[PDB]
Amino acid sequence: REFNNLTKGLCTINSWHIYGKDNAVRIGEDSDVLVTREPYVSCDPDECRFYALSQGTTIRGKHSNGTIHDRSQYRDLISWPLSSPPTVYNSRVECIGWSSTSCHDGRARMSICISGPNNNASAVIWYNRRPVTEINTWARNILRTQESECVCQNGVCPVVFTDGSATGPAETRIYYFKEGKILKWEPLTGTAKHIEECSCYGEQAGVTCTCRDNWQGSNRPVIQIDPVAMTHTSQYICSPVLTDNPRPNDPTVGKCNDPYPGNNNNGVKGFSYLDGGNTWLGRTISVASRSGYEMLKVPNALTDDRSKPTQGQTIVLNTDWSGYSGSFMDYWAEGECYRACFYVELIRGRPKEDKVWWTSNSIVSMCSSTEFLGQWNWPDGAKIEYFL
Amino acid sequence: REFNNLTKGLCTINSWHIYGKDNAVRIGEDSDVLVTREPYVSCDPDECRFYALSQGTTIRGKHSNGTIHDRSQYRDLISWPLSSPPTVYNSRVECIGWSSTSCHDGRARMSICISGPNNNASAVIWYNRRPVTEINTWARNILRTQESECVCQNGVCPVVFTDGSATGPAETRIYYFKEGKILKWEPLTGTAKHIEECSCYGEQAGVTCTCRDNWQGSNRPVIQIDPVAMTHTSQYICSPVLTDNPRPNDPTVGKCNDPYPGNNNNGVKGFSYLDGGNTWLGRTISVASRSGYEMLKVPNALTDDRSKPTQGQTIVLNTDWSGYSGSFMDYWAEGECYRACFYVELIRGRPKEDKVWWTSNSIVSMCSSTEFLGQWNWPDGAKIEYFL
Amino acid sequence: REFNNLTKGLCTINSWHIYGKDNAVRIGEDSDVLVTREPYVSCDPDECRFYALSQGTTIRGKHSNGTIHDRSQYRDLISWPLSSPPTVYNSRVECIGWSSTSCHDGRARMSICISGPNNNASAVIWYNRRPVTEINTWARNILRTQESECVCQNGVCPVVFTDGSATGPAETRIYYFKEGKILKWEPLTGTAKHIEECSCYGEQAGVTCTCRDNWQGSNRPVIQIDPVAMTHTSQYICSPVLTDNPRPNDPTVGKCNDPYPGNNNNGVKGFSYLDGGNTWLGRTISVASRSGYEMLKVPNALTDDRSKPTQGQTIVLNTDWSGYSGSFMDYWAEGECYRACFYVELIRGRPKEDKVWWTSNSIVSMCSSTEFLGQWNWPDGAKIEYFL
Amino acid sequence: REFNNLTKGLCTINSWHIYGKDNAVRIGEDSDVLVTREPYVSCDPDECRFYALSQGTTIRGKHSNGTIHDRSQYRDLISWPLSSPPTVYNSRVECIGWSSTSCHDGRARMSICISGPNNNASAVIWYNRRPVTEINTWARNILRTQESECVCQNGVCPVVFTDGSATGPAETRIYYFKEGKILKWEPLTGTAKHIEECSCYGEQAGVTCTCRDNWQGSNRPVIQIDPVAMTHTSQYICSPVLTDNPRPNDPTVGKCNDPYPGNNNNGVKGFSYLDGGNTWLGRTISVASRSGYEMLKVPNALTDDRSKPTQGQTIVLNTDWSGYSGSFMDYWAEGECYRACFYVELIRGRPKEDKVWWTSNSIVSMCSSTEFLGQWNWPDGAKIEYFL
Ligand SMILES: *[C@@H]1O[C@H](CO)[C@@H](O[C@@H]2O[C@H](CO)[C@@H](O[C@@H]3O[C@H](CO[C@H]4O[C@H](CO[C@H]5O[C@H](CO)[C@@H](O)[C@H](O)[C@@H]5O[C@H]5O[C@H](CO)[C@@H](O)[C@H](O)[C@@H]5O)[C@@H](O)[C@H](O[C@H]5O[C@H](CO)[C@@H](O)[C@H](O)[C@@H]5O)[C@@H]4O)[C@@H](O)[C@H](O[C@H]4O[C@H](CO)[C@@H](O)[C@H](O)[C@@H]4O[C@H]4O[C@H](CO)[C@@H](O)[C@H](O)[C@@H]4O[C@H]4O[C@H](CO)[C@@H](O)[C@H](O)[C@@H]4O)[C@@H]3O)[C@H](O)[C@H]2NC(C)=O)[C@H](O)[C@H]1NC(C)=O
Ligand SMILES: *[C@@H]1O[C@H](CO)[C@@H](O[C@@H]2O[C@H](CO)[C@@H](O[C@@H]3O[C@H](CO[C@H]4O[C@H](CO[C@H]5O[C@H](CO)[C@@H](O)[C@H](O)[C@@H]5O)[C@@H](O)[C@H](O[C@H]5O[C@H](CO)[C@@H](O)[C@H](O)[C@@H]5O)[C@@H]4O)[C@@H](O)[C@H](O[C@H]4O[C@H](CO)[C@@H](O)[C@H](O)[C@@H]4O[C@H]4O[C@H](CO)[C@@H](O)[C@H](O)[C@@H]4O[C@H]4O[C@H](CO)[C@@H](O)[C@H](O)[C@@H]4O)[C@@H]3O)[C@H](O)[C@H]2NC(C)=O)[C@H](O)[C@H]1NC(C)=O
Ligand SMILES: *[C@@H]1O[C@H](CO)[C@@H](O[C@@H]2O[C@H](CO)[C@@H](O[C@@H]3O[C@H](CO[C@H]4O[C@H](CO[C@H]5O[C@H](CO)[C@@H](O)[C@H](O)[C@@H]5O)[C@@H](O)[C@H](O[C@H]5O[C@H](CO)[C@@H](O)[C@H](O)[C@@H]5O)[C@@H]4O)[C@@H](O)[C@H](O[C@H]4O[C@H](CO)[C@@H](O)[C@H](O)[C@@H]4O[C@H]4O[C@H](CO)[C@@H](O)[C@H](O)[C@@H]4O[C@H]4O[C@H](CO)[C@@H](O)[C@H](O)[C@@H]4O)[C@@H]3O)[C@H](O)[C@H]2NC(C)=O)[C@H](O)[C@H]1NC(C)=O
Ligand SMILES: *[C@@H]1O[C@H](CO)[C@@H](O[C@@H]2O[C@H](CO)[C@@H](O[C@@H]3O[C@H](CO[C@H]4O[C@H](CO[C@H]5O[C@H](CO)[C@@H](O)[C@H](O)[C@@H]5O)[C@@H](O)[C@H](O[C@H]5O[C@H](CO)[C@@H](O)[C@H](O)[C@@H]5O)[C@@H]4O)[C@@H](O)[C@H](O[C@H]4O[C@H](CO)[C@@H](O)[C@H](O)[C@@H]4O[C@H]4O[C@H](CO)[C@@H](O)[C@H](O)[C@@H]4O[C@H]4O[C@H](CO)[C@@H](O)[C@H](O)[C@@H]4O)[C@@H]3O)[C@H](O)[C@H]2NC(C)=O)[C@H](O)[C@H]1NC(C)=O
Ligand SMILES: *[C@@H]1O[C@H](CO)[C@@H](O)[C@H](O)[C@H]1NC(C)=O
Ligand SMILES: *[C@@H]1O[C@H](CO)[C@@H](O)[C@H](O)[C@H]1NC(C)=O
Ligand SMILES: *[C@@H]1O[C@H](CO)[C@@H](O)[C@H](O)[C@H]1NC(C)=O
Ligand SMILES: *[C@@H]1O[C@H](CO)[C@@H](O)[C@H](O)[C@H]1NC(C)=O
Ligand SMILES: [Cl-]
Ligand SMILES: [Cl-]
Ligand SMILES: [Cl-]
Ligand SMILES: [Cl-]
Repeated sequence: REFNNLTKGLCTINSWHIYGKDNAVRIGEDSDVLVTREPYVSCDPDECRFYALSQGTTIRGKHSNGTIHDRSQYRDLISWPLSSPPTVYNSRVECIGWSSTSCHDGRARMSICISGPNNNASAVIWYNRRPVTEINTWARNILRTQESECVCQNGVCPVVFTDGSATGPAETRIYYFKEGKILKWEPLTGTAKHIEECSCYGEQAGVTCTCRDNWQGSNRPVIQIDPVAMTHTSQYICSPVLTDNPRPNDPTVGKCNDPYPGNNNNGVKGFSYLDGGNTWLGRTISVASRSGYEMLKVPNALTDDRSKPTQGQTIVLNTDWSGYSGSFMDYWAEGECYRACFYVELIRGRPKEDKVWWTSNSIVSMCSSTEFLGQWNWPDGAKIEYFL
Repeated sequence: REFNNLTKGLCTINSWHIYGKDNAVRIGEDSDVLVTREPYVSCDPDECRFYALSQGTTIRGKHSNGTIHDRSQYRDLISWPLSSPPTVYNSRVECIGWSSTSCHDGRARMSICISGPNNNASAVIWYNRRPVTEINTWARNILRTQESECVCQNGVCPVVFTDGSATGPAETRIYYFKEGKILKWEPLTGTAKHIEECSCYGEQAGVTCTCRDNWQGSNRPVIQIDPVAMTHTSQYICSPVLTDNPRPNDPTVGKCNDPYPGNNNNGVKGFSYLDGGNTWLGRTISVASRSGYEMLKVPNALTDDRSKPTQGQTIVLNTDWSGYSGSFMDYWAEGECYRACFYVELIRGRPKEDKVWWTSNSIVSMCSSTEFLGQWNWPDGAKIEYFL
Repeated sequence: REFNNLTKGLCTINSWHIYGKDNAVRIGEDSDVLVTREPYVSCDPDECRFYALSQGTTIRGKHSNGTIHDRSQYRDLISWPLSSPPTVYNSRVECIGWSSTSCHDGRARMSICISGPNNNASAVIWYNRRPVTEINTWARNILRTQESECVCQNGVCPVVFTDGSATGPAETRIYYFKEGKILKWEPLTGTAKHIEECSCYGEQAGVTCTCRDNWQGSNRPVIQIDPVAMTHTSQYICSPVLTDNPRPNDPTVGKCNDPYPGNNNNGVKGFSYLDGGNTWLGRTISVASRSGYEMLKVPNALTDDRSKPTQGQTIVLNTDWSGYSGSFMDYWAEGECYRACFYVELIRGRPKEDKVWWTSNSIVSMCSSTEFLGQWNWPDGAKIEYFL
Repeated sequence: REFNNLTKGLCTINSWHIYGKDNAVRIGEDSDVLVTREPYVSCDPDECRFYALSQGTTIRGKHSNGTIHDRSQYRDLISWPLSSPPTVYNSRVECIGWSSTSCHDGRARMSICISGPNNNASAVIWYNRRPVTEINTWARNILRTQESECVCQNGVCPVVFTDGSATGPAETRIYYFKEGKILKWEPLTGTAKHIEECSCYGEQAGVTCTCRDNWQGSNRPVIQIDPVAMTHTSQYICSPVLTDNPRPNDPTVGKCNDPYPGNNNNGVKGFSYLDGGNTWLGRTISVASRSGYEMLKVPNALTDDRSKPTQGQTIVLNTDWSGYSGSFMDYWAEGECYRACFYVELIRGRPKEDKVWWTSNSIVSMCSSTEFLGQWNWPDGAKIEYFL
């Protein structure tokens, strides 16, 4: 009944605890589980759910051949119950498309999916399970959005979109929606430039997004959004603890307003929680492939160009496949602070495991503890040989 | 709690955006999807659902052999969640039969199903999930109805039925129901010479139906119904943009008050939105077979016998199978106008793809935008070789 | 919120219309459909459902081998949505056992199931989904009940049980329940000589049951119950239109107070609607086997020992398998009378089709119309060959 | 809306009636049933459900291979409707891990799952479907809890936890939670210190738990908890009817304050209802294998070291597999007492049936009757040879 306001700060993060795990690929070896990728998690006032882009086929089904491809007519944003797998029978379609975001504002949920050919894509903004607003491509080259949840404050939900070639004229915009309607949009300003796949969280009347720089992948760009003024700033994480993938090795000194020299072609969606001495960064363990995942406590990573880890937690061993990662919180939990959470996408199949013809994932998710908990590791758990 | 009244006009149609798509044939290659045909979409105040006639078997089931046939004791009207497939586990039976319609009046849903042998069929009218009224065949020759949603105003829901020859004069009746009871019926009047499979929508306290003249016409008949006076008139779409299938080639001048000659004893369910300058027609791209689908902006198509397209949008390529098409709208959405929507039945299997022994379909659905959106095309997406 | 009272009479029955049909055997050929038998239908104030005894296995499962047998530890009373099949995934277990009844009193549902070995069986009486009362075997020989719905008036629900052979020591009782608690029971009085598998309906503050006399199968015994006084009477249907199976051929003159001499210790559960000139009897078409099903209008069948048919309706052809049949009505429908309904069990597999190792069924169900509707026939529709 | 208080005593137990049975291994031979072990039952105010630890795979799935192991990253606590099987499509995940407990307080449900490697495990405590509190391992050796439901009084829910090696000996604590927050914990005082797998019930403002001695057991430890004072006592069951497994043969005289001489370390989770002359003990029939199950009425078992059976009931034949057992009650039923219930885990596959590569279970569950009812036996019912 009331729109949520971001009235709390983050809980103290002393470690991370298991929150959700779906075991999708294991279970899908002998049940009707949809092929997916680009998962996330998002909460309503009364429920938290798993989200992803379906490929319009089961994993065992013959149509799973070809699912390495990102964009097709057969994809849809689906949601399903926390830690259940995305099955044909339990998965609810939010909207049709191959790039998405979604968030609840306290009264109802906004979901956004983009569909089309690369040169003629469009977003449809759904609100309360009905289409409300559409937005045509402005740069005619893969209009695309966060692939994780947005965040609202008093009914205003900023969303980050990008359109444009990997090398070409790109334009990133922040749209501000309320009940699925456009209040305002703005082109990206500050020092962060060639941005995508923003992972956002809200606290203390502000939205923080950690993104990916598509021109040089090393230290991540950050957007700080004021949802009342409908303004933003941008910058890079200064810490020499680099969190894109592939990435150079960690130097001694990082960069605050430019990317640290990195590659151009193909980073990874990732996230962080930037909160002074309560700062944690996530990254893949490998510097070159989407393998492993760990969380590192890096006090003042945002502003301190010499900042190094003072604590850590392994999530996924380096001998296991990871993937995209992103932030979410339960903005409707009890208590005096918001508990940081995140998910890691555990990609199985193509290209790394090319004895199968499909690509899919499962999900692991964690939230923060004020305790210093023991750590385990959380693999996907399926055996590729079983699918041969 | 209150009956819906058709108080709004249509939104301006500047383009069509993706609404829903179930990918049912793809998915059903390896999951328990029911064989269907004659699908449609209908909204309740709090939800929109897909509808179709089940064939009482899944697609991989051996009882899928013989499913090209229309009429059997194993068919039922089913609904399921929007953009999900019609599965054995998520499909709710509305009623039993092989010709149907369904609509919600704001307070509850009326569903109608006809069953029986060709010479002894009967309609059962359900309201609030209970049978209320039955109507026996009046001409003993395949009693049949819309195969897409009806429309209500202040509790009054007109429905079009036909009984008699598909290839000659037959007896069409317009029934007016409230709460599943018959308020009145009328025989068809106006200049439409033959009527089947009306596709209807409501606005400004009237219902417009675009139908199929199976006897002689390749232009479509139109019924316009006043649900307050409980009266109707009929004519043809005057436009030389002919919308049945098979059909002759578009002439320069159409016919308003008689069927456009050239093709007899055949046709396909279709629809249009006939709103002055805001008029759009749907059709198969091919003139010979149920392949492709396009929307064409044809100002005043209803009344103007020389009207040609001023804009268009491809929905399904002519290299892909289409099928029936129909109109629906969400009469309980927010805003100041009703947004026009339609679906296209994407038929797969027999008779065009006769290496399988079944006939089934998937659904694609679109709604109007006030923007000028980029177009995609939306095939069924399944590979027939996978079913062999 | 209020207990239902039986305040209406029966609608005029001029024909029967299709109500529900699950096509369960067809569908279960390639989906996870539970093996069942002894089905029925029962309504809540807001929903009608299908009920049956599960066999704790799917049809295609290897444990379907041996499901000809009636009594095992793996059976339960399950309910599921009208006209869906009983699947693993959608079936709700009401209670455990191999004989059942169930009814709603207007405030909550009572369900009764019996389990045990033949010499030591017991009923558990559940109300509002919790067990309330239990009753031990009184004759130590297959304590058993209706296998169709009971009927309630002002919260009193009579239920007929039997315990004992058709030979040895044996006793039928009518228990009167309120909120699952025993008010009173009575041993069978009247001219009915043995009794099982009663099929009941309510009207004008009375419950009429048509039962099965398993010593001699010809004309059916009938129990008439006053749920206010909690007393009853019994007699036989006088009509020479005989309705059990196996049965002798129809004579000229029937018997009112004894069975017309019939096939010994064999039977089928059946039903009738007894209402003067508005009397209809159901029966198998075959006099030898559970084959075909018809409805016959036999005015004053209860009291007129020469009454023959004035009207009829074929439900299942004699070249198709039938089974148990029973009565139910929607006591919470709109209008001024109760509409008579029935179901027929369509038994497939053993013993009549022994190339499969299983026994299961599907359901067809009809309700009365005041119109004279055309007739179809409603076979199960599965092909046994497909299961080989 | 209110916290439940334990204001009632136990009903008189004169026999046990069938309550629920899921037939999970039978059904799962040909449907998507999840592999489980460590089941139990727990009620909310409006529903009772089955619970267990999933193994993150179906039984027919290839990942069922290896499911003899207890502790993996692929386990979760799931719940599903009473007497349905735990399927991929109807199981709801409560939390992730490999040891659990769950209970409702009248207002919401608390669920505790522990995960981690043997030396670094942690509990997350969920309340109203959100994580609230975490507890790290205190002895670094398989932190572990009840594996059946907890009981609440006025919002306070005691839970027993164990950490430590069985040869340590191990340490036990009682935590007292309210709304998922720790009110208090205390170490095990008294005569029984080496305790695990507590099965609890509530009555007359106190909680009684029957457990497994992990040091030197035969007879079972008992903890009596006062949830208001948040204090406890401990002793052993004096009776010479020994209810662990393996165990020596029943002696004439038992032991109240020390374990009866028997096995080293290993045992089985079990339960009792200790209520003076209305006292019943559960045990496996077999002295050495998890085979069979029986209830024995053993007056004053708790306090009388010569007490022997005055009445019994076979639940599972000795020639059939059993497993864990535990107590639960419906604290929200009608009437003046709480009705004692329990479940038995029916283990199939490894180690006993090693011709399959998996280990799973089904459930049978019973509630007490004040009647003297006939007994049956309730096997799992699956044929292993079907799975080969
Ligand atoms: C990103 O996405 C974008 C958004 O989707 C996409 O843009 C869209 O592109 C599509 C594909 O091009 C466009 O869709 C087409 O729209 C056409 C209509 O629009 C054009 O034409 C009209 C009208 O033109 C007449 O009128 C004007 C005004 O007087 C004259 O100036 C013209 O010369 C012309 O006059 C002729 O016709 C008159 C009667 O109309 C006669 O009186 C006269 O004498 C002449 O003969 C113009 O208004 C339009 O201009 C406006 O928009 C354009 C952009 O498109 C601007 O450049 C311009 O400045 C204006 O703003 C425009 O030119 C449809 O006609 C077209 O559909 C036909 O073609 C397809 C095949 O392509 C057929 O499938 C379809 O059936 C239609 O053709 C059949 O039917 C007609 C009618 O009977 C027949 O004449 C024709 O021969 C053909 O018949 C044959 O096939 C039939 C089918 O099988 C069969 O049944 C018959 O029997 C027969 O065999 C199509 O829908 C779409 O609108 C664009 N949308 C927008 C918003 O721009 C963009 O491309 C995307 N980007 C990328 C990179 O992909
Ligand atoms: C049960 O569970 C618990 C709870 O989880 C387990 O305890 C946890 O154990 C893990 C594993 O050890 C710890 O994670 C590591 O944390 C460290 C940070 O902590 C260390 O450093 C702190 C800071 O030191 C600085 O300050 C001090 C004084 O101020 C000064 O002395 C020092 O020199 C420096 O200036 C120390 O404060 C801290 O000490 C404290 O904690 C100790 C226990 O951890 C305790 O003994 C102490 O007494 C004290 O209280 C401690 O020394 C992270 O640095 C580390 O992360 C690095 O290592 C992992 C591999 O382990 C790697 O994957 C990470 O990426 C990272 O290393 C890379 O990045 C570095 C930064 O650039 C770079 O230097 C490295 O060369 C390396 O980079 C290379 O690889 C990366 C990745 O591939 C690549 O990108 C690069 O380019 C390059 O090739 C871990 O996160 C947990 O914190 C700890 N938790 C707790 C609460 O204790 C416990 O072990 C479990 N028990 C059992 C039995 O198993
Ligand atoms: C479209 O749909 C419509 C609607 O469904 C279809 O029309 C329906 O058609 C069916 C099929 O014919 C009819 O069902 C049969 O009904 C008759 C009863 O109606 C007839 O008899 C009435 C009574 O006659 C008596 O009284 C009158 C005066 O009252 C007197 O004149 C007369 O001489 C006699 O003494 C007549 O009133 C009635 O006439 C009326 O209706 C006619 C329409 O039918 C109309 O033309 C007339 O103008 C008039 O208005 C009519 O003549 C049932 O008797 C019959 O049931 C018997 O036969 C079937 C086989 O068809 C069998 O399965 C039944 O069990 C039963 O016969 C067995 O039992 C008898 C009693 O013991 C016994 O005598 C028989 O020998 C036989 O016994 C053997 O078999 C059984 C079973 O296996 C075994 O147990 C025994 O031992 C033994 O071996 C049918 O139910 C419908 O009533 C009719 N509905 C309507 C509204 O019309 C229409 O056909 C469809 N259209 C198309 C084109 O397909
Ligand atoms: C229809 O269903 C109904 C209802 O369910 C069926 O009726 C039920 O029938 C069963 C099976 O008979 C009964 O269960 C048994 O109950 C007895 C307890 O009752 C007996 O003992 C009572 C007390 O006896 C003592 O006191 C009296 C004086 O008070 C003294 O005289 C006597 O010598 C003794 O010292 C008697 O009061 C009681 O009699 C009453 O009831 C009778 C009917 O049962 C009736 O005839 C009488 O007139 C009177 O009314 C009765 O005789 C349990 O003891 C028994 O459980 C033991 O036996 C089973 C094997 O069957 C075993 O599995 C159990 O563990 C247990 O035996 C083990 O433990 C003992 C204790 O330590 C030990 O001493 C045993 O040697 C044995 O130990 C061995 O095995 C275990 C496990 O493997 C192992 O751990 C040890 O190390 C060792 O190796 C049964 O539970 C039901 O109570 C009864 N219910 C009712 C209401 O009647 C009916 O039969 C069904 N009808 C049909 C047709 O099927
Ligand atoms: C939320 O915060 C805004 C400030 O921008 C305030 O106007 C609004 O009243 C607050 N919403 C409530 C009362 O929940
Ligand atoms: C709907 O419109 C009718 C007139 O056609 C009017 O009488 C009725 O009051 C309206 N329904 C409501 C209550 O919205
Ligand atoms: C039902 O009938 C009884 C009398 O037999 C009456 O007292 C009771 O209140 C009635 N229930 C209603 C009004 O629904
Ligand atoms: C439950 O009992 C407690 C005693 O600890 C009491 O204080 C509280 O008021 C009771 N709550 C109720 C009435 O539900
Ligand atoms: Cl592998
Ligand atoms: Cl193909
Ligand atoms: Cl057959
Ligand atoms: Cl076996």
